[PDB]
Amino acid sequence: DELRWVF
Amino acid sequence: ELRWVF
Amino acid sequence: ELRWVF
Amino acid sequence: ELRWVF
Amino acid sequence: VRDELRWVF
Amino acid sequence: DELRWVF
Amino acid sequence: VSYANAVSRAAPAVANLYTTKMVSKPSHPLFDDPMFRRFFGDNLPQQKRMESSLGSAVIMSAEGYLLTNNHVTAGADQIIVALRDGRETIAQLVGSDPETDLAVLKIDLKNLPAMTLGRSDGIRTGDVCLAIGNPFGVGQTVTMGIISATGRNQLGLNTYEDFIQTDAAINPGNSGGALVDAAGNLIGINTAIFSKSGGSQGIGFAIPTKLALEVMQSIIEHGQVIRGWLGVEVKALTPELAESLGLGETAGIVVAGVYRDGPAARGGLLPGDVILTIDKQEASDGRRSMNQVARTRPGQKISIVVLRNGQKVNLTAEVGLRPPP
Amino acid sequence: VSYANAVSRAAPAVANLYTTKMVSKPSHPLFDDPMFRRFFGDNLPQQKRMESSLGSAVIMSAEGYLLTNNHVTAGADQIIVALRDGRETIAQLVGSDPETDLAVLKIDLKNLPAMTLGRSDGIRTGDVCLAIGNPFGVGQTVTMGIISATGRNQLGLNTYEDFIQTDAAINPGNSGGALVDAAGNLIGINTAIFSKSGGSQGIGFAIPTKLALEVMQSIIEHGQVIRGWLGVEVKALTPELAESLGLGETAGIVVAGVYRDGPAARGGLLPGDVILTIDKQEASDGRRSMNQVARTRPGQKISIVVLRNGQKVNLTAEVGLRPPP
Amino acid sequence: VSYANAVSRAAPAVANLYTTKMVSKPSHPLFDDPMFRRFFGDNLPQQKRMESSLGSAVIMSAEGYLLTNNHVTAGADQIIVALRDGRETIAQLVGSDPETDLAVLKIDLKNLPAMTLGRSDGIRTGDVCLAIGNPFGVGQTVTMGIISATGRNQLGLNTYEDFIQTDAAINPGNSGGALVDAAGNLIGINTAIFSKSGGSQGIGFAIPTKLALEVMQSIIEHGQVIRGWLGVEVKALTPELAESLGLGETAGIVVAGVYRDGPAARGGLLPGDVILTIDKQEASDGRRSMNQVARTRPGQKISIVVLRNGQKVNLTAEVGLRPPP
Amino acid sequence: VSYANAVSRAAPAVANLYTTKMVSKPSHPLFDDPMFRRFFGDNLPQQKRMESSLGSAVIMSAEGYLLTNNHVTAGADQIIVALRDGRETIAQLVGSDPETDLAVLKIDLKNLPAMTLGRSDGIRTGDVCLAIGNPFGVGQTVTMGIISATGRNQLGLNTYEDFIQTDAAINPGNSGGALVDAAGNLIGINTAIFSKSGGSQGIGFAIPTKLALEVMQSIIEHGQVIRGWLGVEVKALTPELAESLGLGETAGIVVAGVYRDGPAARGGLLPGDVILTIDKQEASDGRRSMNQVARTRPGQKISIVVLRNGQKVNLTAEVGLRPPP
Amino acid sequence: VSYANAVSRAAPAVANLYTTKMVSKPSHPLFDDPMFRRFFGDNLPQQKRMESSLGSAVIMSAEGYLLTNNHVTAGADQIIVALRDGRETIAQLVGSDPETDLAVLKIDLKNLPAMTLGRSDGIRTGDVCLAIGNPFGVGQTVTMGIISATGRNQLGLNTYEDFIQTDAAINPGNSGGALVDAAGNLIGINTAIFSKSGGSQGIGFAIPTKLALEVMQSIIEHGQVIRGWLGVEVKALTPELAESLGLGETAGIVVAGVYRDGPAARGGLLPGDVILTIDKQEASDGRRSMNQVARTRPGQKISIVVLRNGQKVNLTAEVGLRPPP
Amino acid sequence: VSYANAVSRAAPAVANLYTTKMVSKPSHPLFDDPMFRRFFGDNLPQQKRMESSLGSAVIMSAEGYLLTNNHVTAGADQIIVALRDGRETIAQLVGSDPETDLAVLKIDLKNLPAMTLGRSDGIRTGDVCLAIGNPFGVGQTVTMGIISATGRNQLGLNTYEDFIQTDAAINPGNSGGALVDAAGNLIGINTAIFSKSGGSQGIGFAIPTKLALEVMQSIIEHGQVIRGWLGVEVKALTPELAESLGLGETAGIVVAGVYRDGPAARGGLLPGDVILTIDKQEASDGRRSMNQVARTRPGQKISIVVLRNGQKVNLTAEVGLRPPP
Repeated sequence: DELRWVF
Repeated sequence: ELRWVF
Repeated sequence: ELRWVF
Repeated sequence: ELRWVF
Repeated sequence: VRDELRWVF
Repeated sequence: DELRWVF
Repeated sequence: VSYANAVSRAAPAVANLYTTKMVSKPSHPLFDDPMFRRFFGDNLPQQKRMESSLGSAVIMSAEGYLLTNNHVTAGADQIIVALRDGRETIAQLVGSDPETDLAVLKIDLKNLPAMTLGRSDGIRTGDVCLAIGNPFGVGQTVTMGIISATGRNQLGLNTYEDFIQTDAAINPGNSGGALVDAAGNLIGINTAIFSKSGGSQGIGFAIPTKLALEVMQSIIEHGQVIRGWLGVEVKALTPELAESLGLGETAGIVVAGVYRDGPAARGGLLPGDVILTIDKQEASDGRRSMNQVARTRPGQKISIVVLRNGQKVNLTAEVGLRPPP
Repeated sequence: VSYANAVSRAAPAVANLYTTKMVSKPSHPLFDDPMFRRFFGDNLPQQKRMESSLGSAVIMSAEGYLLTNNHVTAGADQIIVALRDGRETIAQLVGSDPETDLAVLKIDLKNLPAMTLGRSDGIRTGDVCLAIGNPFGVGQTVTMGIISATGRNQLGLNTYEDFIQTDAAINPGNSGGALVDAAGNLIGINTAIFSKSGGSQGIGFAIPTKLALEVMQSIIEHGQVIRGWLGVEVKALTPELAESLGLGETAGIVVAGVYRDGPAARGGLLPGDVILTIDKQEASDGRRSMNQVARTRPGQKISIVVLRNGQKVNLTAEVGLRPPP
Repeated sequence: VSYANAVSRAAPAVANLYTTKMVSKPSHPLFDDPMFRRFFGDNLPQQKRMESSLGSAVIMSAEGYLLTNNHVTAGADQIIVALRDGRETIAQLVGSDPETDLAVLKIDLKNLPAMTLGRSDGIRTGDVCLAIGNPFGVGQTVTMGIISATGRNQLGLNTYEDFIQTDAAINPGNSGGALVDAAGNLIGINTAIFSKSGGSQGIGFAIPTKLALEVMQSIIEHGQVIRGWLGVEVKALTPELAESLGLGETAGIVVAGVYRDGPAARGGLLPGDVILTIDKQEASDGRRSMNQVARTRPGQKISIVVLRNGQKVNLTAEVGLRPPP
Repeated sequence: VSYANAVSRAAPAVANLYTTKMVSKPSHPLFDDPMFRRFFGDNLPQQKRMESSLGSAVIMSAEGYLLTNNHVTAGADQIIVALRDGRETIAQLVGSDPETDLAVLKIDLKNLPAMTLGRSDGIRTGDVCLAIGNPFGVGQTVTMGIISATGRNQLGLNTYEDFIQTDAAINPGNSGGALVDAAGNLIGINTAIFSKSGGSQGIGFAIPTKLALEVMQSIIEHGQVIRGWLGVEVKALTPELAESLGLGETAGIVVAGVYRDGPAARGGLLPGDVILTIDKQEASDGRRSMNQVARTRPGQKISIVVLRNGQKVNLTAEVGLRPPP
Repeated sequence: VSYANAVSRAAPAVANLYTTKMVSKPSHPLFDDPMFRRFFGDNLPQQKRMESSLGSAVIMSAEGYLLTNNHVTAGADQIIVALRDGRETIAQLVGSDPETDLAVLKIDLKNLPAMTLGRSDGIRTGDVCLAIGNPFGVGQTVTMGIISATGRNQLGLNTYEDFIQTDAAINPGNSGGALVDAAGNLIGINTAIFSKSGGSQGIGFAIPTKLALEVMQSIIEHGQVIRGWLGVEVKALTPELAESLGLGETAGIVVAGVYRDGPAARGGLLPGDVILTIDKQEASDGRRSMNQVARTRPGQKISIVVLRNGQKVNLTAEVGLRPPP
Repeated sequence: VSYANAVSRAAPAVANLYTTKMVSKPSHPLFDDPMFRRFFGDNLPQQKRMESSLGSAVIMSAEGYLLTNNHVTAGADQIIVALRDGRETIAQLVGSDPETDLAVLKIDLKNLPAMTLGRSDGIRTGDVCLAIGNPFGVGQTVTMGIISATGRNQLGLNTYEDFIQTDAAINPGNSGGALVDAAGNLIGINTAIFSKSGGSQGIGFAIPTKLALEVMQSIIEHGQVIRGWLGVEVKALTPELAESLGLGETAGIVVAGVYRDGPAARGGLLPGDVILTIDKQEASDGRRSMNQVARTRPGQKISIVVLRNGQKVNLTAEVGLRPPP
């Protein structure tokens, strides 16, 4: 359930 | 095989 | 490309 | 087991 | 991986 | 069998 | 054409179910262990919860009663109900029915949308249906197909089977979700499918609403579906089955076993006895007879008419409670 | 919305085909053997006859004529026909055509439901269609889809292909089954699918009615669909090799081979010859010419014109019967 | 009853993209080769051409602009576009968008049919949709299905995802094909499927027309999609770590990492910072913030408000030009 | 050290057996065939005869007699013996005994080097041995290992077995190969291996020469081994069962069934009765007794003492010819 | 050569091991079940126990003490020892060392063959060796090979490892079996093999006699092995890393962790410390020290010299008892 | 008996070959990345050395000359040679011969033990041989066997083949290893194995020293092996094709192809020409001629006698330099 976003 | 258990 | 027979 | 045939 | 890093006592 | 030799 | 109105009417009552197992996180060489102190540690945690989504459930009441396949909820540690509007409540299992693959869940929530029921008897082959569910964890998905067939017994999945067959794609995670009619009325619960690959190949099966309801009403009332028992093992009389048994052209049920100390054993049923009549009903077809006994109330004295060695015997038995599988 | 009316129009005329294969029984250490006497004896015969489901069939006539795939019928000695109402009879195979994967069954039953025909020619892609068959021996099933395209020849499945492509779920057990339009009219016979898993993936194929009727009636009258033959093996024409007296495909067929002692062979045709016309007609396509030759009657002498070494030649040949594969 | 009308208005605007290459002809012991001289020559040609399909493109405008998936085009040296009316032409690539799996082709042809668009936002789940694509190289095929869902994100197929979920049978070779509404108006481009067998199982995903148009205009104009960069790795703050004044996720995403010499990294952003606002925007969701940063201009000065060590910190940073994946 | 002298004595007498079945010629597009004449014709035959290697054979006698595995030869129409010196000849089946997995081959060549027979009885576990075979089509191969055990039975490979076991690598192509001692004398015929992978794992098995040789002479005079028969299916006497005035192998083999119309049937032997004596011998073990019956000449009346219902019964049976499997 | 004599001394002391688990007898449709009364009875045989082999064991005492692998005996309730002479006895498990993969069994039989020990330290690579065991439950087999290597540590199989490597085929069922010298003395107990097939590929490992006998004596004295504890995790000194006072590589051990509440933990050893001395002994190799700690008696207080941040500290600690895996 | 003296003689001269892939530490969440920043950097080691072992090498000279397989050394950057005594050295590749699968490495160290050599021609099938090498990364491991065969030509792995077939377990990690005699004199380089499992099956192949030495000396002097070229493709005279006045093995080589602008082509060779003599030697077998031409030094003007359409024809060619694969 632990996801990441790169911006 | 037609079988029933009741 | 292909062949037909008759 | 029971495999002897004579 | 040759740097095994594991022995215990 | 039969094969080929290349030289 | 559109089914969006039916989708609007029906989708809010189709919730998604899941279970949580606390689990060991992948370890690290430079990080503190429960037994070892190393270079670094974690701020507040030592284990990690994993969501393990089970399948779909259907809301049947604003009281909070939910229908699902028994297999979706079997051996579940914790059942969380995720609503379409984002709400989450902890469900209480009320009862399960392994014979019909059905389980009932109870939820304490205000403002629950309920599923407007429809008659499964009124459906026909060639009717349009929509299957609502949660295939592969993707999210609420709605699928469309026709009713491929009705009343499918001989599938060999359940003790009692009355299956609708569907053309609408059903996939793993779609179990427990609704099968609806073109107006948005519940006609079934998605239950099982036939596939070489594990993905929908156009052969899905759902439990019709009339059968689902009887078991739901019974589970709420007692917490067990109560069924009848005769303790009989029954085979159909085929032309070669009759010849081995010694009856030249007899047709119908023949007993091949008597459950030890069951109602037939006390009553006098014996192996090789052709059953003529169960409780004044002609026992011509085995499936009809088993269901009849199933609905016969336990503790009732019914009269079995048997054919034993070419003579009729008027046996009397006290119908019992069918034991679990 | 329902196709239930169309199912009511069509389901009665499509059958299930079964075959029985004799099998020796499973052995036990206490039971009598064919050459051994042990402590027990079953009353049944040593060979169990297993019911095996070869496919689906369509009742075409009220005289008992039936249509199915050649691949369903080929190799089975006894074919059994099961109708929707439970009537079961034994079919005698009348004729087969492996060139189109078609075969005809003669049945002798009264009160037979026939199947209303349609025009293959009148179908348009995007039209709704139903497939009726017995997928996976699950009982007769109805699948809904649309025509995906028409005229799928050059698929390499059969010698003569003018197939319907449907998106309706088609699985093993559906072969020889009816492809029907939204009114239950028969547009095709479901034969093969294109799949990664040996299950419906949405690419389905049905032989069109216009062809099956041409084949069925020819088999009923003769016992064989009799095709005209010229013993020529041809290939297509590229414009790069069309430099001399170039027509892109006009008279664009290149002879690649000659059947030994074939009708074309006697006539004087050599490989590498470019056929310009066959039997007074432009020959710019292999499939069109293959069909044109096939519809010519055996023995009609025709004139084949070929450009060889930049010279046109007028050849005369007597059409032959096409040999069996 | 029929989608024939929708196919007639949509199918002409869908093309099949091909790729070609030359591989030598079948090897024979006596055939003159590039290395050895033998008894015979297959004419004299050294290289034979093999055409292999890549998928399907959509004709967006009548000037020759085509829309297709980046996965269909990447790795193709030469692409041939073959329309439904038999015309084949060599297309050239205007650009690609790997972050959305989209790519644009340009083609020069007279009287090109163009796809009439429709609103992605105007679709509701339950609407009939159709799929045009070349699945398995069988030829152009139309698939009918409904809209399973909208807004599918978190699939992990691409960096920026807003998929339409469809019931229509999508197979390999459907990629870059049109997902169309019941009128023949475009609603999407078919990109990918969830399948346990690599074939259709009723779960298909398409890029919606709105996102597809804005990627297309942008690719056509600046040759690519330009996006904002902040260089941050972000995770949603947990409820356990939502211990602070912010109510759970309310105005919060954690700074997991900062890109080396990145716009935020020069700005003074440090890992563990909680972003309360990006460009005076709430930023309670990682995806919404990531979309906002992508739609910010490369070169805008913006104010990031961060909470580190119980105190709000206002920082100023220069939005970068997002790098290649 | 060096087993070279052993190899010199043994290697010339082991041969390789191969069979030839003409394989269909592969086709080519520009080439000819029977039905069609094309552009080119090789100066070749319609088909070519390929050669498969069945296994090894040992030259037992200078007359041309060769002994091999039955499985190596069965259902192979033509047998070719390829000698170590390169002489290759057609051989003839003299007969086979599938009960021992042996067969006899006859060749008629001059200057044949016959093998030197050793004594299988004289060998001990721990002795050095060599296997000569054509494994995997690699060529005549010599492997070195020890004798792991002697008298292997209960393997379930063959009806009558007295297996030598070797550590020496044995692979497919070694069947019919020679087991040899330190002086290069024949001690076995390699027959079967025990492999998880299908490759030698140091557990190979070979038929000892005393049994192998006896079968060979018994196939030269007559075309089969003639064995004794009572048509009984006996099981071992368990000690728990032997509470009934009996000891564990004290004259004990239990009957499980009797062959219908067999010599045992004529004599009155019954399934479930304890045999204590056969032709005055104890019959303590089934395997000892089966071998004894096989060596009893057919047509010989013998006594069988039996324990039935706590009662000794004297029975008399006339030995019959053992039937083929 | 011949090792027949070495097998005569070695083979008697090698025993087979097996377990029995009761199993429900094969049922029939007509037979009485514990749950049902059917046409016939089975003559009351409730169930049938079937023997299952676990591997081999070696006899190290005339008093019946057996040495086998812990992997062979763990989790098995009933252990039967079967000997070369055919005697069978139930064994009593004395102790287990999971650290060396060794286990001790106790038997009460008279006239037990003892295995003569060998000097494991005196073995040389290239010496001929033999493995005795029951591989694949085929009965004891003897295999011949060579010592491939000695003292194999760093195989990741057991916490304490000294391994003899052998070229002799060792298969599943050789575990707990004897590895012997050419004179028939015990050099080791065969435990594991390196394989792709699962069979022998020529690489087999045997725990040496010096360690195995040592462990066995310890178990008889205490029921388990007793060993030293520091609760220290260590890694080698990286060659670059001997920056300050690493000259001569005196400190080859770097503390990577400390057991919480361990003797070293109480002592003041902290992770990242460099150990140069343990009981005034070399700390150069990690394995040497682990072996040294293990062979130190609990309750003995020792001294550890740690290099912490360029400073030498003289620590003191009370040796613990190594806890179980 | 022991082989430990031979091992003492040959073990020092065998080495393990070490390679390194440059790999950086795999990512973990709170640790600084190459492109991103986080709370903890990975100490100061950015990446780590990853050691992948490819095989064995024999030290053929005290000047640091090494022998191994081309397959072991192909596509490597840094080869590290680890000696038996633990000294490790970087190696530089002197040359490679892929047609023999050999490579020569040069290493600079003093006190480098040189392998004593045997004569490849001396060996007999049946001789005991030892195999030294490192299979599976375990370490240097001696294996014992016998010589299965000699002169193993026609395997198909390499262009020039003379293989020693060997019994000793050769597993992956043995390539470039030493095949040693009973006294330890090197006879071969372990190269390829035939297996189904992917492990030793007892069929092992070594390049003989006589071939290996000739290749290594040519590599040290020229950086390559220099071979003759005639640019011809040859096949045996088929028995039926010796109808042209020819002995089957006499003038046995038949031209199938001539390399474009090759020495043979320039000479006037045409396919179908039957070669009777090459450089005045009988061209009886294509393998014998293949070695004769490779061995002829490039630039020699040699006569070639050929049978062309029934007429002996004298030709001349300038033997060329053999091109690479």
